[PDB]
Amino acid sequence: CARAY
Amino acid sequence: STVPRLHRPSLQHFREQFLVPGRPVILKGVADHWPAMQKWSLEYIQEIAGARTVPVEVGSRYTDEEWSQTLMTVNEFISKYIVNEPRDVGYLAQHQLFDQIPELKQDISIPDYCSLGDGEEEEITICAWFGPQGTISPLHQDPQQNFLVQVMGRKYIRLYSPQESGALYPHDTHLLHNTSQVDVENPDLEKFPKFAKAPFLSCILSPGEILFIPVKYWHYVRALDLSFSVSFWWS
Ligand SMILES: O=C(O)CCC(=O)C(=O)O
Ligand SMILES: [Mn+2]
Repeated sequence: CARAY
Repeated sequence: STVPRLHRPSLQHFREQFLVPGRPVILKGVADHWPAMQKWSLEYIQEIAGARTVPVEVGSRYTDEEWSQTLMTVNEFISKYIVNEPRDVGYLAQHQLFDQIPELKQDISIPDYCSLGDGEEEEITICAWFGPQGTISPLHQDPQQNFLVQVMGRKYIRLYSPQESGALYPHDTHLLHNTSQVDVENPDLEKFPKFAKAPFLSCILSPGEILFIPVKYWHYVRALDLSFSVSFWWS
């Protein structure tokens, strides 16, 4: 569900 | 314009009018009877989760140069970033809290609409988004369908279709290619002039409401109050 990797 | 609100639409209506064409909608009367809606207070979260370690994003926006990620207990997060006059914005974001703390899973339900997807229920990813007023998730797109369920507080949400991607100036780098270079609420229109005319939808998502974010739809989210949301990523 990440948008910040 | 505004995202439409529909009360408990049939699976077929949701499929034909929203899922297949990839159009956002807010579903009402679906999550308003999750036990979470009445149970989740700061006190309850502290009692059930307070001692567990969680990742915390510190900084206004994950696109900022000062932004960072750390680890702390849920009790520490609440004390430092919610209740005591916080020195910085902190956000317990994008975290599979329900796999970590199965007891909390009893308080939520996977929406029945997820069964319209071509994927396995065991592969649905459930994330918690818990933070103070003022958290911001910059405009970005994700590779799966999403139901974003609001439990506590309200969020201001802006949605831009994948057809508008050229006006959103995606970053070139690999780690940020799913993220816009534009600050939605204060865009640099000298550097990003195409953004000004790009059409969008917006809403204020309130407790008990579910926002359907179609796969690849660009979304920007700002918490207006102390907020707890639960996302379901599904295909
Ligand atoms: O609520 C937020 O800050 C962002 C939520 C999001 O990006 C997601 O659920 O995919
Ligand atoms: Mn997202």
